[PDB]
Amino acid sequence: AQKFNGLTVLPPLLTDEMIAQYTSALLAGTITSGWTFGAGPALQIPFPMQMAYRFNGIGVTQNVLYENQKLIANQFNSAIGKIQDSLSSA
Amino acid sequence: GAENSVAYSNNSIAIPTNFTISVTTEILPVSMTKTSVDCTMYICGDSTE
Amino acid sequence: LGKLQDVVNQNAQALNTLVKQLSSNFGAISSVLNDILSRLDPPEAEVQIDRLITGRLQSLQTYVTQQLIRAAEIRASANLAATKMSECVLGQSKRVDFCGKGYHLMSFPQSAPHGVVFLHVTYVPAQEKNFTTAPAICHDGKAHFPREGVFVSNGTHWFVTQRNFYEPQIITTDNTFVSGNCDVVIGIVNNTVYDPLQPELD
Amino acid sequence: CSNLLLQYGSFCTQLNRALTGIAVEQDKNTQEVFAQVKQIYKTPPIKDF
Ligand SMILES: *[C@@H]1O[C@H](CO)[C@@H](O[C@@H]2O[C@H](CO)[C@@H](O)[C@H](O)[C@H]2NC(C)=O)[C@H](O)[C@H]1NC(C)=O
Ligand SMILES: *[C@@H]1O[C@H](CO)[C@@H](O[C@@H]2O[C@H](CO)[C@@H](O)[C@H](O)[C@H]2NC(C)=O)[C@H](O)[C@H]1NC(C)=O
Ligand SMILES: *[C@@H]1O[C@H](CO)[C@@H](O[C@@H]2O[C@H](CO)[C@@H](O)[C@H](O)[C@H]2NC(C)=O)[C@H](O)[C@H]1NC(C)=O
Ligand SMILES: *[C@@H]1O[C@H](CO)[C@@H](O)[C@H](O)[C@H]1NC(C)=O
Ligand SMILES: *[C@@H]1O[C@H](CO)[C@@H](O)[C@H](O)[C@H]1NC(C)=O
Repeated sequence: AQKFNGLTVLPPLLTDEMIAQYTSALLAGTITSGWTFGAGPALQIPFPMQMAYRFNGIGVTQNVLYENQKLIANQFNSAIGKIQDSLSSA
Repeated sequence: GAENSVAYSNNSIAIPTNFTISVTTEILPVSMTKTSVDCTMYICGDSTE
Repeated sequence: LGKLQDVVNQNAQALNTLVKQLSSNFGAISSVLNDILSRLDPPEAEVQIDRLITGRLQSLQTYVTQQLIRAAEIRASANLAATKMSECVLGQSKRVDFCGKGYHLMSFPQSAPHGVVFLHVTYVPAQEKNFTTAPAICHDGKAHFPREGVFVSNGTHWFVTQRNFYEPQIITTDNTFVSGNCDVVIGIVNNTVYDPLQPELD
Repeated sequence: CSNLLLQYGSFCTQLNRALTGIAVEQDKNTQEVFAQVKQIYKTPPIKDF
């Protein structure tokens, strides 16, 4: 170790469990409320409506998501699989 | 924080019906005191050596 | 105020430590350089003088390094404050959670000693109501989608209201657009559209 | 060794204060990133998104 010569290491205030809890809370807020919880009280919304809401922010009309919702969901799942596989391969 | 759960459903939405105008204070320092230090008055006193 | 007090207390304590450094001998036989000159000859007391010079140089170098790091931090904070002024004060910033918690409207800068404060004006909702929503409305096989609002229902009828306020309105053509057929959305509801041109042509 | 360290006790004061400030800044860095919300939102048991 590196502590035998008086070079003590201070433990962090927040453990990894608390950081994981914070990240999970942020994840739940961003899938169940979008951005309402980040600027006030959390408001319930369906995820397809939130995805169309994000689509409206980039100049694409919301009518295109619901026509090919399965395609976008499959693309999202494949991208999640791809990043999970790439991170396992530093 | 407060352990609370958000009711989620595929056909449930929450539309606010009222608002409150709030004011948030943010403190930001932009400057500090300007000091000048010279060796001849600090390191030396009144001695030429 | 915590941010404005640290930048003054740290500088004051650094100045106090600089003053305290002259009260130490740094391993010599005296602290003041006049005492060794008065009690010892300059040819012999040269090494004590040089040791005092090295100690004072080290203390001054450490003070200069600390002040440079503090000045870098102050420069970063001043850049942040300038960007905050130019965005939240000289206009309305679309960056969420940058000009305060909530939907920013404007900010009012105020003078502060060796600093600046911003009185942001946010927009947070207060009361909300649960509603049943549908992403599309099937009128005559043509799916209607809201232009800027969202379809809501109070249990019996349907309306369209904006995102951040509840303003119920009758489902009409002026705020909805058609796209494709009806059998494309996984979740749709049956309803009718006002079409306010029909009663006026009679 | 300790008796000659009183001639440089001020230096030890600056070093200890700098390390304490570094530690408290490291502690404050995590609070500014992850503690954005003060309410812990529970994941709903329904996974049909
Ligand atoms: C929105 O919230 C504001 C703030 O509470 C409400 O204003 C209050 O209304 C009550 C009853 O009408 C008054 O007794 C208070 O004096 C009001 N307070 C202020 C600061 O004006 C307002 O009524 C709410 N609006 C709705 C539609 O519920
Ligand atoms: C849901 O909204 C509808 C539309 O506003 C309500 O129906 C109206 O209710 C008012 C209130 O008494 C009546 O004066 C109108 O004659 C109603 N119109 C129709 C077409 O029925 C309805 O009451 C609301 N329901 C709830 C539970 O709030
Ligand atoms: C919404 O409307 C559509 C069409 O008006 C309904 O679809 C019809 O359903 C009946 C029996 O459920 C069938 O006999 C028809 O052939 C269907 N027509 C079409 C064009 O699909 C649908 O059932 C309605 N949904 C609800 C919940 O009432
Ligand atoms: C709306 O109703 C649901 C259950 O029907 C409940 O979980 C939710 O908290 C309610 N929302 C409000 C704002 O009362
Ligand atoms: C919402 O999800 C429930 C549970 O899977 C399902 O029974 C219901 O049909 C869904 N409604 C819509 C509109 O998709």
